[PDB]
Amino acid sequence: GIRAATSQEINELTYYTTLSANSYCRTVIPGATWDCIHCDATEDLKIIKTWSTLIYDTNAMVARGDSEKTIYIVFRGSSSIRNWIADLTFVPVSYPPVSGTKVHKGFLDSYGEVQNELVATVLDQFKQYPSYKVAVTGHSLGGATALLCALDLYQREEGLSSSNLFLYTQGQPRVGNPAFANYVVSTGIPYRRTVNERDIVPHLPPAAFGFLHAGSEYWITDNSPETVQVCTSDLETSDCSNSIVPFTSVLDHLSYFGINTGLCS
Repeated sequence: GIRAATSQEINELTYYTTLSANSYCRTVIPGATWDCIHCDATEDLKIIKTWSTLIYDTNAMVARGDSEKTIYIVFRGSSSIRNWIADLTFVPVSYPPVSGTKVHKGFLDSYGEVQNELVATVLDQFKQYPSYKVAVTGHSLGGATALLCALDLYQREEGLSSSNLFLYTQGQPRVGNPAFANYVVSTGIPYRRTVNERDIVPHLPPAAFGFLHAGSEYWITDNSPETVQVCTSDLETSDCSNSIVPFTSVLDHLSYFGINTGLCS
């Protein structure tokens, strides 16, 4: 390219895713460880470281592984887531590195813160380781951161690259633118891314514114088994896732594969 993846790849991726887832947881972161559951796977690884931161917171870581090786880184893412896514825113720125580218710122710131430390650680580781690878991764935111871281690483460069580194892532867313892516691719690294498926874261932112893315892618678618686817490429595319758218777822996010892522668971 596308393818597927493988297985491985797936495984790886798952592982890564786881780681892323683981881271877241716391323990691981931171714691760281591983513980947881898953862781284981890773554981092983180681860781190282971681961271957381414060311101932104961122967381992461690283680881490583070884074985594987690787290283790783992671891242985571946131915591818471848902818321973151728811718230876231873116721113863118630128870145830185590169230139142109751118891325956114926140892432860157976261890463830155851691880175540194881481890277450183890584590187350281790587360185230680280197070888290883690284890876890265983461997832979300983681992835873105892771991517840135890776780138840174690569750149730184160291070493790382691509290869190793890787890345992965897962878812893532885217861151840136394209340118850145490319750158891343370139670097390459690888890456992967893843896413788961648906996810938513890846886618863121837216495419438319611118931113884218790258890486690759893966896616897953488925678971079972598972598946894845892847695419590859890297860057972114469419294819795957884216495718568916718118538708877417847230848951897826967281877781891846299955695982848871863021928571851891």
